Amino acid sequence: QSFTSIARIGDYILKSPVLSKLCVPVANQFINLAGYKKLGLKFDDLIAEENPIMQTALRRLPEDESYARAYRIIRAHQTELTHHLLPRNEWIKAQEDVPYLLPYILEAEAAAKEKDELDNIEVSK
Amino acid sequence: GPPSGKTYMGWWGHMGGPKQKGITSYAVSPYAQKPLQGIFHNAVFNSFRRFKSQFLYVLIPAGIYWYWWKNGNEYNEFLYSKAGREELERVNV
Amino acid sequence: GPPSGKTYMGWWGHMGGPKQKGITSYAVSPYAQKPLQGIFHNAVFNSFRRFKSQFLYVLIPAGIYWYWWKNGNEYNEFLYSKAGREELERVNV
Amino acid sequence: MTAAEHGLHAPAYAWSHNGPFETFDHASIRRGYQVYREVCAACHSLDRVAWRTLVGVSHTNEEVRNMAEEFEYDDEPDEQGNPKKRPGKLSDYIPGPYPNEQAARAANQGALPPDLSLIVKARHGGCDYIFSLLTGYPDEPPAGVALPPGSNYNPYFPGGSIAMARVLFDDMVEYEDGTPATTSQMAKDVTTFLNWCAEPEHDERKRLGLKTVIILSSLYLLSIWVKKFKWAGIKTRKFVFNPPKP
Amino acid sequence: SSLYKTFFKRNAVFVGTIFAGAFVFQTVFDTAITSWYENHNKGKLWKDVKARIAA
Amino acid sequence: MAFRKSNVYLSLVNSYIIDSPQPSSINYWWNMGSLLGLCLVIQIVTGIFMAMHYSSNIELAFSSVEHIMRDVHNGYILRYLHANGASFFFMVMFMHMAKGLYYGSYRSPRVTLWNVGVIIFTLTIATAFLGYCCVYGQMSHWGATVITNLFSAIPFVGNDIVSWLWGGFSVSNPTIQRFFALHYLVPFIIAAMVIMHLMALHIHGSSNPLGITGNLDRIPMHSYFIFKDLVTVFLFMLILALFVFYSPNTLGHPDNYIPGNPLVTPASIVPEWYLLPFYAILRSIPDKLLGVITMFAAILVLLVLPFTDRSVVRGNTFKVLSKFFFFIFVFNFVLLGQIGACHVEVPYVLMGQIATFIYFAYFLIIVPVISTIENVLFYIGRVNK
Amino acid sequence: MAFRKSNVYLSLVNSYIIDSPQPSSINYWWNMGSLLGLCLVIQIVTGIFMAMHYSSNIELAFSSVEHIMRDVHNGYILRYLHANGASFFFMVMFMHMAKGLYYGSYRSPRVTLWNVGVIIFTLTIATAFLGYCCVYGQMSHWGATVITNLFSAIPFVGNDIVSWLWGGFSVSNPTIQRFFALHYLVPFIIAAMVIMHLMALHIHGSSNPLGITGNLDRIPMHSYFIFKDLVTVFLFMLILALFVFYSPNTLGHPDNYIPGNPLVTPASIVPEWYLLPFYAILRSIPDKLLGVITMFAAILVLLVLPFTDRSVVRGNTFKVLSKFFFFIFVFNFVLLGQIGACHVEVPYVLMGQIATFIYFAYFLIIVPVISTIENVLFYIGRVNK
Ligand code: HEC
Ligand code: HEC
Ligand code: HEC
Ligand code: HEC
Ligand code: HEC
Ligand SMILES: COc1c(O)c(C)c(C/C=C(\C)CC/C=C(\C)CC/C=C(/C)CC/C=C(\C)CC/C=C(\C)CCC=C(C)C)c(O)c1OC
Ligand SMILES: COc1c(O)c(C)c(C/C=C(\C)CC/C=C(\C)CC/C=C(/C)CC/C=C(\C)CC/C=C(\C)CCC=C(C)C)c(O)c1OC
Ligand SMILES: CCCCCCCC1=C(O)C(=O)c2scnc2C1=O
Repeated sequence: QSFTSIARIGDYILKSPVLSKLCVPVANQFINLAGYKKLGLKFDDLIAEENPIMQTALRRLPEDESYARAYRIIRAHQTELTHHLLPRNEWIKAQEDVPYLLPYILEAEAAAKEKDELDNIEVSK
Repeated sequence: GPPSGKTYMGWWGHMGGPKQKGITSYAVSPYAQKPLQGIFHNAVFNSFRRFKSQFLYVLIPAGIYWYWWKNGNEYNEFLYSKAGREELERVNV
Repeated sequence: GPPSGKTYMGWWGHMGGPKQKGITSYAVSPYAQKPLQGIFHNAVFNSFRRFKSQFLYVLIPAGIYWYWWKNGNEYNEFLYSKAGREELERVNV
Repeated sequence: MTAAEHGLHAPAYAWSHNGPFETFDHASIRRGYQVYREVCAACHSLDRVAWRTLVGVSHTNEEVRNMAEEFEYDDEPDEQGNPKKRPGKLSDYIPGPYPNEQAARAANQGALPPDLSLIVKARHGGCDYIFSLLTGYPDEPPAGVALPPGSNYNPYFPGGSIAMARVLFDDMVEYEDGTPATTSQMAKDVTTFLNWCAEPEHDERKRLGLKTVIILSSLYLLSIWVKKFKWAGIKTRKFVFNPPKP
Repeated sequence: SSLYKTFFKRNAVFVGTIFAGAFVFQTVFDTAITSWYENHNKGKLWKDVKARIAA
Repeated sequence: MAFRKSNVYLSLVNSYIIDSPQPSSINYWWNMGSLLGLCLVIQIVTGIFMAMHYSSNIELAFSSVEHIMRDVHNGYILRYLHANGASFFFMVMFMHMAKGLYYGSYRSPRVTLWNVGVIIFTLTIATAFLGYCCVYGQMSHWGATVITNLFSAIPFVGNDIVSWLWGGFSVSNPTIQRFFALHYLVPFIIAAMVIMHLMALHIHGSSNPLGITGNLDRIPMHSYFIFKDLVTVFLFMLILALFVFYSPNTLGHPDNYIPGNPLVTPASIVPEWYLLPFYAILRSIPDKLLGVITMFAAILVLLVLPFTDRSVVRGNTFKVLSKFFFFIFVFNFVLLGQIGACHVEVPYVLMGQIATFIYFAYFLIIVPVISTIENVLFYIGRVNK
Repeated sequence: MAFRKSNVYLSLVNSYIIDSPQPSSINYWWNMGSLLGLCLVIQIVTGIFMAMHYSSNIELAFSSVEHIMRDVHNGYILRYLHANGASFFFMVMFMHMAKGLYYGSYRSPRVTLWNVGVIIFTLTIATAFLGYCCVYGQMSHWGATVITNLFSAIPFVGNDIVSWLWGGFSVSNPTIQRFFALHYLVPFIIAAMVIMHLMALHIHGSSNPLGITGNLDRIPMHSYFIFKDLVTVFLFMLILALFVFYSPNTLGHPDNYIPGNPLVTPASIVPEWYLLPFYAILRSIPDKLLGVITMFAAILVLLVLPFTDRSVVRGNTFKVLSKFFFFIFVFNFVLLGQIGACHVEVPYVLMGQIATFIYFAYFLIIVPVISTIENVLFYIGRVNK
């Protein structure tokens, strides 16, 4: 499933005050139960990278964010192998759990979709 | 040799990850560490933790399936006893 | 992948030979060539040549071994006939 | 499925051979052999058991030799081609009461007494089942049971109707070792002997098992320790991040 | 443990000493087991039954 | 460079067993693979030694196995090892497969790795079954009869393929002898397939429990994982030892200690425990053709998972709804097995039918629906607009 | 890049069969290798199909082969193909080996390639022999007796290894049954060994008739050599067809159509034609121990050639003395074979002894001496000082 699609559905729900008050609280509870934050990871760190879109995205990511993603991932593997969690004061806070890679992922998907569209354009005389 | 296809894993020195900088690791020889015995007092209450977070995901589905099984079994037993030979002729064919 | 050991053969583009220069090759499509039938009149007397240079290396060692075999065989036949039962008792045990 | 069809569940008797560290009781095997010869052999074969396997288990080399010689087996034809018989030797297999399946049925209302060589392993319940079947014939079938002519009732047998009548009765055998030959004592004996017939490797298998389990247990524990040592450097490894300046 | 440093002195045990020890172990262990086993089943074995027999 | 790197043969061993870069965080669930190789060896070795004393003729097959049990020195150890080993082979395979399901090991770029694994599973089922027929006990004969008849479901030629497979009028002497020949052959095809499995694994490497990349922190296979593999190898042997010496027939069927009989089918037939879930699925469809098609589909549906998993992250580690449903699927599978051991009676038939539904629905409905919902939840829980 | 290059499995096929750079000048002598793979397949396929109808019991083995001959549809085609195929397997192997000898294929950097080939040759001899014993004819029984006794030559334990191998007092029912099990196993070990042979060949590539480098002018395996291989594959099949249908027993022994008899050894024993040269060598040494040691040495001496060839150029193409002696060696080998088919009588025993001497002297004396002389001749024929 593309991130363009995830955003469409997610934004629609986010705007309408009917669903926005019904869902978000459930989603927040879901995110806490997932527990990735206790390992020092941000959700965007969890996205599977073995595909062209994600490789383009990670390539465009500015230097400072890249070094940080690297530290978070290594730190996560080490904690996991020790079968512990990070001390609570090291957990990623909700304010920090920002979709930092998302804008690069969406830009790449649109670029990709356009090319797919243009390579297949029909012509009407 | 013949050219090789691109993968998502390389080898030592060109593994394929992003350029690392700023991270510093430290380690101490296993030879200089306390002989295996300290995995208690400090590493005992900490343990069992990685199952207190999981058992629900295992217990509930287990519970659901155990009761479903026990119910159908006890019903079968009744159907084939004397008391249930009447209901057996009803549900059977 | 893991580093590979040095060999005496590479692959297309880096075969391992010396740098070539000055040599020019020419060829004509098999499609534009005379259908297989000209391998006579022009390619018949030329043939059999690559065996007129070799047969001696094969014939002499063959000849040597054939006579050696024929000799020992004819001797065996004689030894076990009536005429040779006398010489047989001599060479036998 | 109705209880009558499944058959009455055999209870758990305390066999001396039950338990990881227990061997068969060879005295019981010996007695059991006698019960088999004097009672069961009349209708049941024991095709897979060879005389030699009895030596050193339940009888002496001499005793088995005498027992085998009481029977005749086909020997190799004489100098002229006419067939001839011969007494039995240790290499032979214990002979059965019938020459073929048809004669076996003829002598049993049309039923076929199965071979007992593997009987203990060829039935759920094992020893508990065989014993229970033998000592579980009631004098009269439960009320309402329309027992077919020539059949017998036994609750432990599936369907209740069995073609074998009760054959063990008190003191029908004179145990050579003096033991009181009650029906339960005899059932307890043949069954043990039948267990040995099916699992002759029993005693030895359990001895080898004890050695195998001690070594592997030790190896398992030792490997854990070795693994932890070899991993200590990675396990206690520590990282620090210092954001590089632009 | 200074008990180790007296026989091997800060070095690991070598294959030869391992193989040699293995051959010794195999015999000692087998006797220890066969013994304990036969004693545990005293009275049930053929050895024991043969004694109570006289022919 | 080191000799282990330069030598043509040693470099293969070096790249696969010594210097192979492994993700530092893999857990004991990643130890099942080596355990599967070990099982394959134990099956081949004990099988060849018994083949030396085995006769495939229908009049001698059963007795030759008894001959292996009673006369061959250490014969019973060989048979109980081979027999109990087959069971242990499946226990470990299910855990290997379940591990893959849970961590999204079947996902891109390891699809080829997953598909080759499905082929191996099929070949293993076929192998164990053929071996089962070689004992020629009561269960053997009827199993050989049922499985070969499975092909009569094919329209037009079906009954022909069957008489062909039998080599006669029924399961007879041409059947069991060809089954032995075949039982010996297939294990070597599994071995070759296992090599292709490993080749596919080597191009992208192992995944890890976090579901993300391992490229930032790897450690050599040699030392770390060789010694960790040793831990489970010994544990595996300890447990197998307990069954072989102390309870050799607990995982078998008493009916197989009775020679096959063409005229009588046992009053109660319970197939091998690892085939029970499939036996239940077959039994739940009151139609011959549809019955066999649905059973085969129970295996082929594993191929669909890379496409129906709509998630954006690999694995169930950080997914509440997926973990929960993963276990519904696991226990539903065990239930199917329990139903397979029961008689076709009232509460059981309907339970079998519902469990079968649930089994297929997991792959085709639950996973795609749940993964989509989880994708959205992950998004709206952090985006502020 | 092309899919054949990128796919994990197809690239192997591409590098070995399609894009593999071959020296433009190789001749038809380089076609024997593929012919050897073909032979291996024909042996495995026809063998498995016959295994479906074969019984290994000593009381049924001979008759089961007759059953394959008389009752199995196309059975005689299977047996004659398998039997005549073994012979053709050796005819082609000798030519493959002789080709290597003549062109210096055994030289550096292809030593590993040559050594693996020697191992394959040994495994093939062992395989054919075990198969020979499965017929259980007169020749079978005595062959099984002689070859197993070969081990009694070992001091102290020798006679023990033998009673062990037999599984009893003499060649009996435990012998033939283990031989069948073993005959089925070994061919798959040859296959694995053939893969290692190919791996070793791939690192440096094929040599060529000129004995020099091929790096300046190569052409793709695909098209050129695939189609050239087809030419000899068909020729190979035509000739095998002539024996299978028109003269199926010319390469066999009439004594094998007589059931094995423990009490009577045939008045005239002539082993398989491809073993004759070795049989003659054995017979030429009037000592038991030394007899078997010299025979085994006749095979192992092939390992010495990379060291005793003192030449500075690869191959005999441009070498007068070496070509001549190469053929003395070839015909000496044929002679040894002819001696093996004769009775141990007067002119033959001495001829056998001299031929054996010549065989070993080629590797240890003639080659090193001649190659040195040729080196010098090459030098003094051009240096002017
Ligand atoms: C002939 C008069 C018999 C004597 C003496 C004994 N048995 Fe028998 N047995 C006989 C028959 C005709 C049958 C067939 C029963 C049927 O309905 O098929 C049997 C069967 C058994 C069995 C198998 C029962 C089962 O579970 O299928 C057993 C275990 C058995 N018999 C044991 C047994 C023993 C130990 C005996 C001597 C104490 C004995 N039988 C005597 C006929 C006869
Ligand atoms: C010839 C070599 C051989 C190989 C290779 C082999 N087997 Fe067997 N197998 C046999 C023989 C012989 C028997 C019959 C003896 C027996 O019952 O154990 C048998 C029997 C079996 C049985 C029946 C066990 C029982 O209850 O008696 C199963 C199941 C089985 N094999 C599984 C396997 C599996 C799974 C593999 C490989 C992955 C395998 N076998 C490989 C020879 C082999
Ligand atoms: C089971 C598979 C099987 C394989 C694999 C196999 N064989 Fe056989 N082979 C047999 C059987 C069965 C026989 C007995 C029937 C017969 O005589 O042909 C036999 C017999 C033989 C014989 C005796 C031929 C004769 O005179 O009857 C030889 C020689 C032989 N094999 C060689 C080989 C060689 C060489 C290979 C492989 C490179 C091979 N076999 C592979 C099954 C096999
Ligand atoms: C239906 C699936 C499937 C089957 C069956 C299968 N595998 Fe795998 N195997 C996998 C997948 C997927 C992976 C990748 C695991 C990962 O990295 O997450 C894998 C990985 C492995 C590994 C790497 C270590 C590990 O356990 O993760 C080994 C070794 C391996 N398999 C061996 C085998 C052998 C041997 C067999 C059976 C004879 C087998 N596999 C059958 C799916 C399968
Ligand atoms: C004792 C030696 C020896 C034996 C036996 C041997 N090979 Fe070879 N093989 C060689 C050598 C050396 C080469 C290299 C030839 C060259 O390039 O000059 C070679 C090359 C090859 C080639 C390349 C093409 C050719 O014919 O030159 C193939 C294919 C091959 N062998 C297959 C096989 C197979 C299949 C077998 C048998 C089952 C086999 N070989 C047995 C020595 C051997
Ligand atoms: C990327 O991740 C990995 C990983 O790659 C690997 C490789 C492993 C380690 C595990 C393995 C390599 C398992 C591999 C298993 C195999 C290759 C098995 C191959 C199988 C066979 C059956 C070989 C065939 C055997 C024979 C032909 C011979 C047997 C018969 C004999 C000896 C008969 C002898 C006869 C007589 C008379 C004496 C990991 O643990 C792992 O985890 C992270
Ligand atoms: C550098 O130089 C080269 C060169 O490299 C190559 C490769 C070749 C070409 C030749 C080859 C590649 C030969 C290769 C041969 C093999 C790899 C053979 C491998 C052998 C096997 C026996 C495979 C094993 C087969 C099976 C397990 C299956 C058979 C059994 C079946 C199908 C049973 C089916 C059952 C039923 C019931 C239907 C050249 O000619 C050459 O010359 C210049
Ligand atoms: C994937 C293949 C699953 C195999 C299902 C067949 C199971 C199966 C039956 O359906 C059956 O009726 C009998 S009778 C004796 N054994 C069996 C058996 O194993």
